[PDB]
Amino acid sequence: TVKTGIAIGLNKGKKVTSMTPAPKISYKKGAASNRTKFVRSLVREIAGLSPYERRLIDLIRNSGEKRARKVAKKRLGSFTRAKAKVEEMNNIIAASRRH
Amino acid sequence: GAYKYLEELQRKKQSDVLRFLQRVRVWEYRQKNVIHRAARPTRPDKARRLGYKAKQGFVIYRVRVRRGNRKRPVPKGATYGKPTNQGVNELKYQRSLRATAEERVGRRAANLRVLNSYWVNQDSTYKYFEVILVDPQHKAIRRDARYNWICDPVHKHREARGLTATGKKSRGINKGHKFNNTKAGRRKTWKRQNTLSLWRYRK
Amino acid sequence: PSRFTKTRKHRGHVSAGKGRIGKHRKHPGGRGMAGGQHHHRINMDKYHPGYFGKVGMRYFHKQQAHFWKPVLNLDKLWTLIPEDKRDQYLKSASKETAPVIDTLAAGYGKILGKGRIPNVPVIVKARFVSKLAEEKIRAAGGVVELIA
Amino acid sequence: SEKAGHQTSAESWGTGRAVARIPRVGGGGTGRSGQGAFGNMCRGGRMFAPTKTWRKWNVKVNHNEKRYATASAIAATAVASLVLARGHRVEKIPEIPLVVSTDLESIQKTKEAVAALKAVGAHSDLLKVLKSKKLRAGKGKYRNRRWTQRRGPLVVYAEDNGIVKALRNVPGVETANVASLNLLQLAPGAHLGRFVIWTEAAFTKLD
Amino acid sequence: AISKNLPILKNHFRKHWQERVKVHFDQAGKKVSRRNARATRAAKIAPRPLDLLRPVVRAPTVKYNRKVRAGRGFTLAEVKAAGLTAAYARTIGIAVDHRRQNRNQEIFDANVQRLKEYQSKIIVFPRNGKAPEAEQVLSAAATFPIAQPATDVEARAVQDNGESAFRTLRLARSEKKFRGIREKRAREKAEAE
RNA sequence: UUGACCUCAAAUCAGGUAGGAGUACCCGCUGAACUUAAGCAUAUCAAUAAGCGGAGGAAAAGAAACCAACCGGGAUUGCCUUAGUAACGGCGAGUGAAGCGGCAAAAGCUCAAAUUUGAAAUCUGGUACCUUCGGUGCCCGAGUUGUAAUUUGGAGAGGGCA
RNA sequence: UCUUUGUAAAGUGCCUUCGAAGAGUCGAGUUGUUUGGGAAUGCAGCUCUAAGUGGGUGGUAAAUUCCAUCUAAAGCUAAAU
RNA sequence: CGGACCAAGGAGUCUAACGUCUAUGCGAGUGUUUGGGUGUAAAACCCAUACGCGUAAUGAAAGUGAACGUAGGUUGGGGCC
Repeated sequence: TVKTGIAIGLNKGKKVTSMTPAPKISYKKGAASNRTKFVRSLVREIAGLSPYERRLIDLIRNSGEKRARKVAKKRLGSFTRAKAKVEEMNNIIAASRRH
Repeated sequence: GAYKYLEELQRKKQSDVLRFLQRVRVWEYRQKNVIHRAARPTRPDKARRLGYKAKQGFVIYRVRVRRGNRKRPVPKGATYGKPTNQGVNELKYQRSLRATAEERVGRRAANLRVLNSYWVNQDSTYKYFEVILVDPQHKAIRRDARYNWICDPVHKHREARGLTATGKKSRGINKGHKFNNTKAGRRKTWKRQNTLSLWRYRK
Repeated sequence: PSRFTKTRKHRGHVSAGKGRIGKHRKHPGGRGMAGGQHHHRINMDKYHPGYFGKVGMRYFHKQQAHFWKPVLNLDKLWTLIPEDKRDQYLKSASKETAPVIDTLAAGYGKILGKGRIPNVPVIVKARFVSKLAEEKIRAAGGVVELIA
Repeated sequence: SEKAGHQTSAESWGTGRAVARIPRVGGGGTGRSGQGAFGNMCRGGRMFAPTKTWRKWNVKVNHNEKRYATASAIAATAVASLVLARGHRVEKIPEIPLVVSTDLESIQKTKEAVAALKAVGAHSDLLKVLKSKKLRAGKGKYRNRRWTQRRGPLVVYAEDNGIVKALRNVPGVETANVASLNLLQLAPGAHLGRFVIWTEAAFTKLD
Repeated sequence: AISKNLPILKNHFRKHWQERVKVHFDQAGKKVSRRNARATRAAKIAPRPLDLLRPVVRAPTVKYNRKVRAGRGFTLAEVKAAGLTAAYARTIGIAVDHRRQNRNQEIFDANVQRLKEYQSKIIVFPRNGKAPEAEQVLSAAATFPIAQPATDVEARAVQDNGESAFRTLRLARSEKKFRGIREKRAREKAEAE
């Protein structure tokens, strides 16, 4: 987004011509690679399932997703991680019930 | 590449396969000594990524440290002083149990340099750490200049000064605004900020 | 120096300028700002009113770079153009050849309007400006554009 | 030393012992036992207000003040009254300021350097030094300040060619660059009118 | 303790500050030692200019963005645009920085013409053969002074349009302040038909 | 029965190494109280003294999970400033940074995560010799639960094309 | 001098496949200490315990939505001090 | 109450931040001495960039921000005409 040339506002600052340079390889540390997705899929197959994650799966299928998100926030750190884990629990429930 | 599989497998600590391995190995390390020698690591993935190469001159010990707080060693629970210091229980040791683990191992093997350490197991009473050590006078470490930095005479007893990763964590040595008291050491900053630097022509 | 102090003039006199009755002690009224609400209340009410209390809201992590706004008044606006070109620019007030003033280059953020620039067209580059400063610049024939 | 008067473990005996309340050295049987310490009035105790390193030693002067006093000191060298009143032998100097040729600066030997100064009239002021070589009054003579003598002429040059070496061993003379003009040389003892021989190039660069 | 009409002096000396007074008597001694360290460094690495070449970067924050200064090192894009390897640039006395990125054309242009001037002004001694008789310029910073960028002509014409640039300041502050509530109003007016 | 492997021993085995001193400075741990608050309990003293452990000519830190909100800077350290400021505090006594700016000094990098798999290519030790702060030859071991080369995120690897 | 030293190393331009990056660790709760750090700055104990276009930070807690900036939980390193 | 007597030592000092007053230099600016160059060498000399304080206040803050006039009128006002 271009600036405004004035000292205050949404886009306060001098007009400059950028380059949009070559992106760094970092900013991609959490990028999922093909072998790493393969390893995590195999590890999920052989680890079985966690005791709180067993509780989370029966909380999804019986007591509600809002209740399970409440429990997963009590288990993990915050709702940014509770929502990720409940979505992961929803995916592996749907994977267990498909085919 | 098996260590890629080993790392994600060992992250699943509440998995049934590794909880059973936790249950068996917590008994085995209980029955052994407090400080003993491990001939090969039980987490070779963690050893490789912490610096352990499986060549002679690299030593692995295993150590248990009693968990919990640090009771103040005052007689009969009485701390003679102001009421803010009267607490005896609920007092927490500033170094981690990893740092205590490396300290006791480094005293046992005073001839070896503590490279790193890592958590392997725990119970109610003990926490178990496999501590990586090197022989600084072994010729495989004095040669092969990737690892000959640790036989330099400033790196001896680095675990007793806080130079290892547990010590670097416990001293708060990180870049950030969260670590303004402890950037180059909290006492170095305290000297720098409490000295009255007076010049020849006074400012 | 030591020889021009009154300690040398107090040699011989018993209390050294401090009194027989009063008997100059270590800290007779307290230490520092001691008793500013109890026994130095009259001092802290007469000479420093406003000492005790939380006025205002707390501003966490203040950097003075955000509050960087030094002010240049209009009577000091023409100091910016140097004296080798100042007389050539005051005389022959020309709209086509107007002196530009990079006010930010010296380091004044905001131009204020304390008044009476000469009737010349002057180009003013600003980060901020006041209403009366612009009206007097408009009255002189100049223009204000904004820079950042 | 900050431990001086405090390498002692003297404790006051209190009252009830018919001696003063000063801290006294404990133990016994040494002569030092029972002796007062830890006070300015006591033998072996610390001084009152022990001298600290963080006392203001060097004094900041404004640069315009330093140049004002230097220009006043330079101007006082051109005054025939202030040079004579300061204690210099300029009764036979034909013109103040005494300006000599630039070839003085190229002098390599002290033997021709003294003959140059005697030729331009600084012979009496050079003889005023090395006849006044007196032993210093006081304790400072065994603090590497053993001999006092008067300060003779000053020789101001522009470009060095060997005159600073040639006048190093002559007593009382000092050689100063025309860039510097040290006020400690131009006004010794805060007294105006140092006898100064200028060279022609130093006089030209003084413009 | 509190006497007379005096300002409240917050003097922080209630600790044991006398144990930690550092008085710099060695200010003249360190300056001589620093010049001796510079002299023995130049004797060690003759005839290189004792410091690397630093870029012309723009200072951060709104207080100091009017002035350029010396950077830590040139970027990877700046050194590549000059036409030399970054490892090769380290060996020939150009400081290169791997975390500073290029997002300003005139700072990029000033830095690459600084690199073009540096490569034109230095020579690289051959690895084999007789090195040429070349004198040492002791200060690369004094060789390449940093000039402020060109802003405008000293005099120009007046563009009087009456657009009321104080009202431009007042309106831009207002539409910055009221953007979110107006967007929230424009949201609820859209989903309520 | 005989050979291993794994683990744990032993030996006045072969070769090594650690302790202790000093401790001014440094790295941590532990840790007060006098004091001040005109009392005193939070606070202050002070994240100090004492104690304990550990180094070196420096140590530590150190090439961002940084600062910032700028037209963005760019490892760490130190100094001048920030600043006695934002903030903390029976908001009392008092405590109290950091970014920027200028300067000094400036130096950057290395592993783990990839199969060399058309050849463990790596290393310690012994023995013999020589041109000995070591090298070569041979042998026994270590090592495939991974030692070398190649890569360290700024990138880098594979596959052609010149 | 080179039978030691070119069935050698290093870099540079395309295009394509990609791009592996550190776990009782981050983080959350609580406790104690510490900080200028104030719905909690750091550290530690206990309990829970991550993810991979992820995670941390952006000095008011929380939810939602972006943006910016880095790449932790592995390691070395002279000088200015 | 202290003092038998005598000799020596012996008690408002230094620093940081300032307040009033005075002196000096410069004066809408001022301050070189963090540092650099130079030096006869801890002296002296010279120097750039910032920064400090001042030239603008006010509000808790967002913010705003000082000529109707011969910079106003009245009264007194030294001195000058």
